[PDB]
Amino acid sequence: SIPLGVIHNSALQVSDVDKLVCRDKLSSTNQLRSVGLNLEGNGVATDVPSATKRWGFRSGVPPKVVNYEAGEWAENCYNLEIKKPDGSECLPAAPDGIRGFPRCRYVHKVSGTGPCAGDFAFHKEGAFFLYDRLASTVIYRGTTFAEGVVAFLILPQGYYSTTIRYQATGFGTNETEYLFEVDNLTYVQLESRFTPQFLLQLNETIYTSGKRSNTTGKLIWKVNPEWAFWEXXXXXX
Amino acid sequence: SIPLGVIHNSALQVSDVDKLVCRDKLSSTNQLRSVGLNLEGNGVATDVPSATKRWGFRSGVPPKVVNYEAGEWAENCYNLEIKKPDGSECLPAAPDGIRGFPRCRYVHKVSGTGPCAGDFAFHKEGAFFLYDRLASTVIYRGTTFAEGVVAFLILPQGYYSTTIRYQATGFGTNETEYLFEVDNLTYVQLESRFTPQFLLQLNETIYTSGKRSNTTGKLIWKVNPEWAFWEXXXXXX
Amino acid sequence: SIPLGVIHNSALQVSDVDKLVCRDKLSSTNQLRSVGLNLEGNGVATDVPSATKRWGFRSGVPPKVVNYEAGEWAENCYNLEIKKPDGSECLPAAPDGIRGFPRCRYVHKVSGTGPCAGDFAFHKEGAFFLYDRLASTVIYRGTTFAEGVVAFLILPQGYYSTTIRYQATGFGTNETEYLFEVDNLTYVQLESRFTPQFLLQLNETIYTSGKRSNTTGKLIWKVNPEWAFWEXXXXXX
Amino acid sequence: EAIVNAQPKCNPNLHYWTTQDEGAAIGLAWIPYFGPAAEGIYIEGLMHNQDGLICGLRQLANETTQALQLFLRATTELRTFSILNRKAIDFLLQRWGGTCHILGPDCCIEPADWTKNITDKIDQI
Amino acid sequence: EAIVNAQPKCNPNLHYWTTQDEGAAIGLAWIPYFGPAAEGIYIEGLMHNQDGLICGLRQLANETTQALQLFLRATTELRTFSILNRKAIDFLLQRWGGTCHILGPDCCIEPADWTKNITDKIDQI
Amino acid sequence: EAIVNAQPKCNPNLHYWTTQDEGAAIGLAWIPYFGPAAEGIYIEGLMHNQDGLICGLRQLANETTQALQLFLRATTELRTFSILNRKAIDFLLQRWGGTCHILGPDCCIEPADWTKNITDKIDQI
Ligand SMILES: *[C@@H]1O[C@H](CO)[C@@H](O[C@@H]2O[C@H](CO)[C@@H](O[C@@H]3O[C@H](CO[C@H]4O[C@H](CO)[C@@H](O)[C@H](O)[C@@H]4O)[C@@H](O)[C@H](O)[C@@H]3O)[C@H](O)[C@H]2NC(C)=O)[C@H](O)[C@H]1NC(C)=O
Ligand SMILES: *[C@@H]1O[C@H](CO)[C@@H](O[C@@H]2O[C@H](CO)[C@@H](O[C@@H]3O[C@H](CO[C@H]4O[C@H](CO)[C@@H](O)[C@H](O)[C@@H]4O)[C@@H](O)[C@H](O)[C@@H]3O)[C@H](O)[C@H]2NC(C)=O)[C@H](O)[C@H]1NC(C)=O
Ligand SMILES: *[C@@H]1O[C@H](CO)[C@@H](O[C@@H]2O[C@H](CO)[C@@H](O[C@@H]3O[C@H](CO[C@H]4O[C@H](CO)[C@@H](O)[C@H](O)[C@@H]4O)[C@@H](O)[C@H](O)[C@@H]3O)[C@H](O)[C@H]2NC(C)=O)[C@H](O)[C@H]1NC(C)=O
Ligand SMILES: NC[C@H]1CC[C@H](NC(=O)[C@@H]2[C@@H]3C[C@@H]4C[C@H]2C[C@@](c2ccccc2)(C4)C3)CC1
Ligand SMILES: NC[C@H]1CC[C@H](NC(=O)[C@@H]2[C@@H]3C[C@@H]4C[C@H]2C[C@@](c2ccccc2)(C4)C3)CC1
Ligand SMILES: NC[C@H]1CC[C@H](NC(=O)[C@@H]2[C@@H]3C[C@@H]4C[C@H]2C[C@@](c2ccccc2)(C4)C3)CC1
Ligand SMILES: *[C@@H]1O[C@H](CO)[C@@H](O)[C@H](O)[C@H]1NC(C)=O
Ligand SMILES: *[C@@H]1O[C@H](CO)[C@@H](O)[C@H](O)[C@H]1NC(C)=O
Ligand SMILES: *[C@@H]1O[C@H](CO)[C@@H](O)[C@H](O)[C@H]1NC(C)=O
Ligand SMILES: *[C@@H]1O[C@H](CO)[C@@H](O)[C@H](O)[C@H]1NC(C)=O
Ligand SMILES: *[C@@H]1O[C@H](CO)[C@@H](O)[C@H](O)[C@H]1NC(C)=O
Ligand SMILES: *[C@@H]1O[C@H](CO)[C@@H](O)[C@H](O)[C@H]1NC(C)=O
Ligand SMILES: *[C@@H]1O[C@H](CO)[C@@H](O)[C@H](O)[C@H]1NC(C)=O
Ligand SMILES: *[C@@H]1O[C@H](CO)[C@@H](O)[C@H](O)[C@H]1NC(C)=O
Ligand SMILES: *[C@@H]1O[C@H](CO)[C@@H](O)[C@H](O)[C@H]1NC(C)=O
Ligand SMILES: *[C@@H]1O[C@H](CO)[C@@H](O)[C@H](O)[C@H]1NC(C)=O
Ligand SMILES: *[C@@H]1O[C@H](CO)[C@@H](O)[C@H](O)[C@H]1NC(C)=O
Ligand SMILES: *[C@@H]1O[C@H](CO)[C@@H](O)[C@H](O)[C@H]1NC(C)=O
Repeated sequence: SIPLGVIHNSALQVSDVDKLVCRDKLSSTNQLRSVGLNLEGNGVATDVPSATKRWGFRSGVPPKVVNYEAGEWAENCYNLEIKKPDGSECLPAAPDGIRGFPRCRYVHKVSGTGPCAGDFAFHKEGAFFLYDRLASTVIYRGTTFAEGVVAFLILPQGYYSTTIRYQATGFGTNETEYLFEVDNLTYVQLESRFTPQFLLQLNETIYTSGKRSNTTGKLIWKVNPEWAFWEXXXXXX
Repeated sequence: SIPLGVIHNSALQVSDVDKLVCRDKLSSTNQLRSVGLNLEGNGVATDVPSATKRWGFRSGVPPKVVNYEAGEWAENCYNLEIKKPDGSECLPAAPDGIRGFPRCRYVHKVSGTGPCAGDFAFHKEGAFFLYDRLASTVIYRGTTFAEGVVAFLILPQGYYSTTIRYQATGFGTNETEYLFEVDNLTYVQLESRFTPQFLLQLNETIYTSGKRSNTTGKLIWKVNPEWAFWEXXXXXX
Repeated sequence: SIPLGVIHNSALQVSDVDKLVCRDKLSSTNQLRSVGLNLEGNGVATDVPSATKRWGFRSGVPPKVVNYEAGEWAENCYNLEIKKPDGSECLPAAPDGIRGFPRCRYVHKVSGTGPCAGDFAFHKEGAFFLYDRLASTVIYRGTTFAEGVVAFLILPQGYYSTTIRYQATGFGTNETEYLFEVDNLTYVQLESRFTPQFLLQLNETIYTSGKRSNTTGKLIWKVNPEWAFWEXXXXXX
Repeated sequence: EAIVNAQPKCNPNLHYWTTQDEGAAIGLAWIPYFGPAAEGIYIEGLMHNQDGLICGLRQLANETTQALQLFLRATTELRTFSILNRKAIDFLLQRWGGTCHILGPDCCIEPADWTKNITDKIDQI
Repeated sequence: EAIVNAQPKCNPNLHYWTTQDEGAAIGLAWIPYFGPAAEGIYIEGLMHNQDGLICGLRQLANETTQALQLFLRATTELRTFSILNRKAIDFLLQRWGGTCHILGPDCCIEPADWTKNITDKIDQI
Repeated sequence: EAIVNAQPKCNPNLHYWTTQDEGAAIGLAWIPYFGPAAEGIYIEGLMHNQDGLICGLRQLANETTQALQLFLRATTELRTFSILNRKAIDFLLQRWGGTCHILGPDCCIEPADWTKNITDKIDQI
């Protein structure tokens, strides 16, 4: 029942479990490979507001983990530190041997609070959370992941990362509010249309034009100024 | 050495490891199955006094777990909360991923004390404690199990549960005393001949005829009034 | 890539992965065996000063464990309790199911301190730490191990142990100092040339000639008096 | 070897529970977030004692325990999931772990249809 | 069955990361004490969409999820590492799990070169 | 490839310990509750250096370490128990993972006895 990909006639196809192809040759277990593909590569929105709406909390379902051997360099990964309003953790510590996804251009680190109405956080579309060669059905605290799915195949016989920090309230609900963090006291209201590159230029021009908070209080700026990646309030304008 | 069951001549048999039967066909791993069968189904006594005498404590032997894929609906399962007289736990918390046996007509929940003279509780006849598709050599705290044994086979090509609570002293010894609990202050001296159905009728007639304790003290009643299931003291009469 | 040993022409050899030998017969998984061989058997020095210089601390590398089925009776094993000068442990507790190496003529138990400049202690030559049928890349606290390496093979179709206690300072560095412990207050400066048998005779003659400490203070003695095993200071002379 | 139920009793009917990995779920019930809790993943069935298979199976599980217990004593693995896969491997090794000598008792190659092939070609020639 | 990429987009290039177990390391870099940290065990590569294999693979992983999710729901194993080995076993059982009837469609034994052998011996005789 | 013991010394005798899963225990000693503690599950044996196998084996384990270490670096599995089973699978795939061309070097099918069968039938006809 788990589909196995095989190449026939210059085309990848699913192997027919009911039809024996004696021409197919499997000469060692090395020819079998498991691959994790990123949801990114299918065109899903990757901004934090859009991505988090794909995740939700559920009780009663034991988490499950499956390994995979090769993965895809991600443009967007995520790393969550979510607590309830009373300060208890919403996500479990990463189990022994589960490390973060190894290749992320941008790590979106989200801290904040939500009601977290369930024991584990699952992908509402059935996808996996991809970590270091281990795909999980649930999200682990403080551990970088990419959203993805796993394929199984029979083959024929530098790295820069940047962390983008955000604060959240009402995480995991309809009315989630997100702030992009410039420093511990300067924030920008986050909109879905803001790209990672835009947030990094927004950060740099705030630092250089001195629009950071020079008080002890919290300064929050507002801003109002179809293409995939591979192809004290105020205002600014 | 582990026997494998196979059907020849309209009869289940153990496969001869020394004799090759080329007629036998194994076309996928799906034809192989592991099954857990309940000791119940062989005619063993299932009342709490008789069942607990089959279990005992032992040190020096590491616990072991093996999985099984299909199980049998049980009439009787057990769930143990045993402490030493000094309040330390006798049984280990269930390991991650070990859940209770999924189909039990009656769960006999036993709380109480014993000397617990060993690190783990084993089956004195060599049987297993069957949990959710995992069979263990030992008993886990507060986790419903059925007594059973595992078979391995090559195939040819609603649900109601009721918890019955008991208190125990001297658990795991010759002189174990058991009480059936009607409420936190009303108990019945337990005899081996009392069936689950009898205990549930005994409970209901005590509740309705007002023979529960109407004091702060502990009321204990005594009672003196070959067929398998598939086919302040006082007195009452 | 993992070599497999096979017997051809009255000689053990590595199986050629590129050459099929149809004459080779594998009739069950029982013919496959994994064996742990002790570094001892290759002639490595086994005194505590020489052995410990082969181990070192490293961060960033996840530990790994592989099982093996048969092992070799060891003359020398080791058991380490090392702390930092501030009393924090240097080695992790043995994981569940990892027990000490089962056959050791002499267990060298070493307690003491070092800077422990890394998360785990590895074998600097790439060998394994052999425990009870589990070989690990790292050292576990208070758990007897032998240094060894693992082979994989396709086969053709009483016990006395003695613990020797030592104290260490500067463990895991160039300038490590070792004392052999006679009792909690009598020690001997340890030299590399001292054999286990010599240490046990040294201990017995100290006990019988009354050269143990009869004060509350710490008495330390000094001593100045090519063959493999299978073939308050002072002075003594 | 034959299986002789030597138990004091035998429940001749097997009311069983298991899982169905094949699933082929309705709509979105395969998504963990939406699917059943741990209590609701089970199917059920009832098997009667045709050919004495249920009492045979009870006896077989009983008789399996010793060898299974000795196996678990000797493994350092905490939870063993590989018994059935190893039996599948041993099934293959028993038949294909050596050279297959055609017509030999330990070689499951049937040359019948091809013997009749060569035979008809010889009748022609 | 054929694979029809039904995604809103397809990144036609696969910049991938993996490990190399073969290693054949330089000097002492295979020794854990001396070798790379967890971050430095990865190799990389780039594959383009020749024969439409990258978009096919994205679709295949998408379509695999349901069956894979149903499998993980039914296993009690916390971390599953055995899927590819079990597929290798099932590859062998499909071909060799029964008697191999030569010339039959389910038997991958090619007797061609030996048919020509027997044939030339018959031409002689 | 041949195995050349390059160690400074070789203990030519192997006093070994292992377990016996086969057991076939006396009376009730297979029951975990009654059987041996962890310290008493071991058997022992002594093997001498006939055919140089002990020194060969010491060298083989030494030479295995690099490839084994590189394998453990690349697996995310904490405890690896599957190496021997995977080698058994690869043993079968090397011989049976493709069509078996009879008389070909990569096909372990021996047709000798059946060649003499067809031959005697031809002598008759
Ligand atoms: C495998 O690939 C499939 C196709 O890309 C993925 O299908 C997605 O399935 C989810 C349900 O699990 C759908 O979510 C629903 O969306 C509607 C909103 O309408 C949306 O529909 C269009 C498509 O016509 C979509 O492109 C727009 O963004 C719309 O917003 C909600 O009302 C539902 O409540 C639910 O959220 C996705 O719409 C659907 N995507 C597509 C492109 O069809 C499938 O999830 C993939 N499987 C895995 C495991 O990743
Ligand atoms: C597989 O099936 C076997 C047969 O059903 C099970 O055999 C049981 O083995 C235990 C020992 O492990 C015996 O327990 C002993 O019993 C005597 C008491 O005498 C009893 O003997 C009769 C049988 O003639 C039995 O039916 C009565 O209830 C008697 O009370 C004690 O003195 C011993 O100390 C020890 O407790 C069982 O008697 C025996 N049962 C039967 C029916 O023979 C075996 O346990 C099964 N294996 C597993 C793993 O479940
Ligand atoms: C497999 O067997 C090999 C041969 O027995 C082992 O080789 C050992 O490899 C380590 C490096 O990992 C060497 O350690 C170096 O030693 C020098 C000191 O010089 C020593 O060289 C002679 C050999 O000519 C040796 O016998 C003396 O004791 C000398 O002291 C240092 O400068 C280096 O920093 C490093 O420590 C060993 O010397 C070498 N041994 C031998 C006998 O060649 C190999 O480790 C084995 N593999 C495993 C996994 O155990
Ligand atoms: N994929 C859905 C199905 C997958 C296979 C499932 N069969 C089992 O577990 C099997 C079948 C049903 C039940 C439990 C096991 C063993 C069994 C049996 C009993 C006596 C002799 C021989 C066999 C009895 C056959 C039923 C659901
Ligand atoms: N031992 C070194 C090598 C070991 C094999 C490694 N290949 C993979 O992971 C493979 C190859 C590279 C990459 C990831 C997987 C699947 C893949 C592919 C894509 C589309 C159709 C079919 C296949 C794409 C082939 C590359 C490094
Ligand atoms: N079931 C009881 C028995 C099961 C098999 C056990 N053999 C081993 O472990 C084997 C045999 C005994 C010992 C340890 C391993 C490898 C060995 C060897 C050495 C050199 C070359 C080739 C092989 C040496 C053969 C002995 C007990
Ligand atoms: C969330 O959505 C709207 C606000 O956007 C609200 O009216 C509704 O009640 C909420 N629904 C749930 C399920 O929380
Ligand atoms: C910002 O706050 C976090 C925790 O609240 C702290 O770890 C970090 O050092 C702070 N940064 C600065 C520049 O003070
Ligand atoms: C924002 O700009 C400052 C100033 O150069 C820099 O130090 C900081 O790292 C930037 N933040 C991010 C997330 O790039
Ligand atoms: C102080 O902060 C204000 C905003 O409150 C910012 O506009 C300004 O640049 C800062 N001061 C200077 C001198 O830049
Ligand atoms: C338990 O059995 C009797 C009481 O029933 C008692 O005399 C005996 O000493 C006890 N035996 C053990 C082993 O505890
Ligand atoms: C009975 O006591 C237990 C604990 O002693 C408690 O959990 C339970 O609520 C009590 N029941 C009633 C009716 O008081
Ligand atoms: C005993 O009877 C009372 C009264 O109906 C009921 O509430 C209670 O659950 C019963 N106990 C059991 C164990 O059935
Ligand atoms: C009060 O408890 C007594 C036993 O002490 C019981 O027999 C009686 O039914 C209870 N009272 C009433 C009025 O029922
Ligand atoms: C250790 O070796 C010598 C002392 O024996 C010392 O001079 C040197 O600096 C030390 N080296 C290291 C790497 O600690
Ligand atoms: C020596 O000291 C250790 C701990 O410091 C202690 O466990 C042991 O009992 C002592 N031995 C004696 C003879 O006092
Ligand atoms: C040292 O000698 C004493 C006296 O016989 C003995 O009790 C002690 O165990 C010995 N220590 C060792 C390590 O053998
Ligand atoms: C007391 O200890 C001394 C060393 O300080 C030792 O030489 C002597 O044997 C001990 N006393 C006696 C009477 O033996």
